[PDB]
Amino acid sequence: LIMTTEDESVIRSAIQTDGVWKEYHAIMIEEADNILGKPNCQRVILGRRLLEVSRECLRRTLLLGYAYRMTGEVKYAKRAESELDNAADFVDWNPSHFLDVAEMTTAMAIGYDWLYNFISDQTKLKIEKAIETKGLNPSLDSQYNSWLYRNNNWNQVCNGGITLGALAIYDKIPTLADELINRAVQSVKLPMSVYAPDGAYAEGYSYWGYGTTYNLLLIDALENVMGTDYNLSQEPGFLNTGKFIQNMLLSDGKSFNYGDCSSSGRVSPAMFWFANRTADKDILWSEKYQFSLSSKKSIRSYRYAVLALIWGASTSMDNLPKPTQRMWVSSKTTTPVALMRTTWDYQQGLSIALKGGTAQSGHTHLDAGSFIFISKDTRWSTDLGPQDYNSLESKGIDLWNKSQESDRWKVFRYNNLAHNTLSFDNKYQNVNGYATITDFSDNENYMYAIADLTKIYEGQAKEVKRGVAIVDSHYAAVRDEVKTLGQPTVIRWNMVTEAQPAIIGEHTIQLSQNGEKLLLEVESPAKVRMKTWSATSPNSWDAKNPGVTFVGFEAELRPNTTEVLQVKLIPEGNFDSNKEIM
Ligand SMILES: [Mn+2]
Repeated sequence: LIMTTEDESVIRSAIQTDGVWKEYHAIMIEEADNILGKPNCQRVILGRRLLEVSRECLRRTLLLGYAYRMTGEVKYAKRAESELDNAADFVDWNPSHFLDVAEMTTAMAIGYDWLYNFISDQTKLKIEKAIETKGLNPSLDSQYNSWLYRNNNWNQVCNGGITLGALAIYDKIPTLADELINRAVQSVKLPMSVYAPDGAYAEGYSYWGYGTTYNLLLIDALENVMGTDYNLSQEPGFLNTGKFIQNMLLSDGKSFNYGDCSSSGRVSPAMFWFANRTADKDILWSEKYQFSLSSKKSIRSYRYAVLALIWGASTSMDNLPKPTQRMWVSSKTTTPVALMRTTWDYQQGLSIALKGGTAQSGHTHLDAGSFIFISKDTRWSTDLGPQDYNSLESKGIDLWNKSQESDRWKVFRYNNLAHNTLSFDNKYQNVNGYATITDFSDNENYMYAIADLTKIYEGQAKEVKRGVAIVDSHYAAVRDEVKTLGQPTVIRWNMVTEAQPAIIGEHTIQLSQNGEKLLLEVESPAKVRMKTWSATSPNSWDAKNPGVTFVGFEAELRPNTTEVLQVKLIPEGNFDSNKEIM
């Protein structure tokens, strides 16, 4: 009857006092028109996966259906009904890879509910039976539903898709549907526990949308049909996970792209839900900027684009206050992060992101202790990000083994020799160590956080701590306290930069970028060998890294001694001359 996720009341997209929702809507109606001139997806298995067709059917169902619902032009409805009917006759939805079934079921669920009055009786029946026999019933088979007992995002997507389908046809199957809802409400607590206690998401910015979006489809649908979410939104830390994503976009408007994340943010539809339910325009400030930044194509391309309107068109995007909190931290979590800027005006002020963590979780690099330093519009200290699969997975595989000798860590972009952290005698980090944020402060003239990296370097050093600070909102300090073992060891302070480097002294490097300059000043230890390292791999499978250099220094440490490495990254201005306590 139009009940599941965009309720007939929630057609407040109709009001258009807001320039964002106006342009966003027009981007959708344009992409809806483009799918009109496009044939139905065929049933092609791509590497034992149907997932791309299932997302495309969902994406097209969302656009055509949202287009039809807002315009009335049955050219949209006839197109969608031709997609739904074509896919409802797919032999199966590839339960071998149950995400395929989860997203196809969601497509069928939303389409059937949004076009119910238009679609025909043959296609009503056909979708009802398709949902049940190709989606709902395979999920009862233990050959296919082992995600029910996992805490990964497969649990979120599959419990979400299966529930949406069951609710879409609730009146045709009420007691099966009741069993499925109860099962989803209990099983989905497993993935929701990774958000506790602060809303941190271990794998980071670019893996957060997929499972969080389906987690919110599930919550929104239960509220719409059952009138309650069964407290799922109250699971600890989940309501604050928007704030995590809000602060994971740093001052240059790009992501803290640790591990396999990509630096470019996007407009995140799930974000508008959290902004609307925590009554938080600060999320809207950050999302408004991502829209300001995004291209028309990336909004068109994104399979959940329509949800941005559904969840966000309730709030106006004009005159947003400026966010005032300058620091967001989470320590009791898989990948601890400390995220600080001096201002929420993007491309201004300073910002630092620091990360602890462990290499054993998903999509990791050997980057414990790594940081990001942005000044104004310049990310002076960066992270190379991933090298995408199969460009290595042909000759010498297991890019996903996490153990200490894994070939994964032998890829140039993945070990600590290529991130903004330490190494000892060119050795890899301890892949089993775990690090968090032991201390931090919000003091706006001295914002800082400290990470204990002792387990990160267990066989290499008796103790390692690192602090980062933004001093007097003007420059940055990185102070490492290292207690050595029994051997002389050569420590390497690494930093990944896109700036042009010059060694201008015996403990100073000067970097140039964007017409500006930054000083890399080394106050300790007393004697240091300034260095630059080629960011080009000697192995032909490692992607090339143009415009990138590694900068920093080497230092021989004495055994059984407490040594201190200390670096200041000084932008242009009028300041410095300070002390070295921490
Ligand atoms: Mn990395």
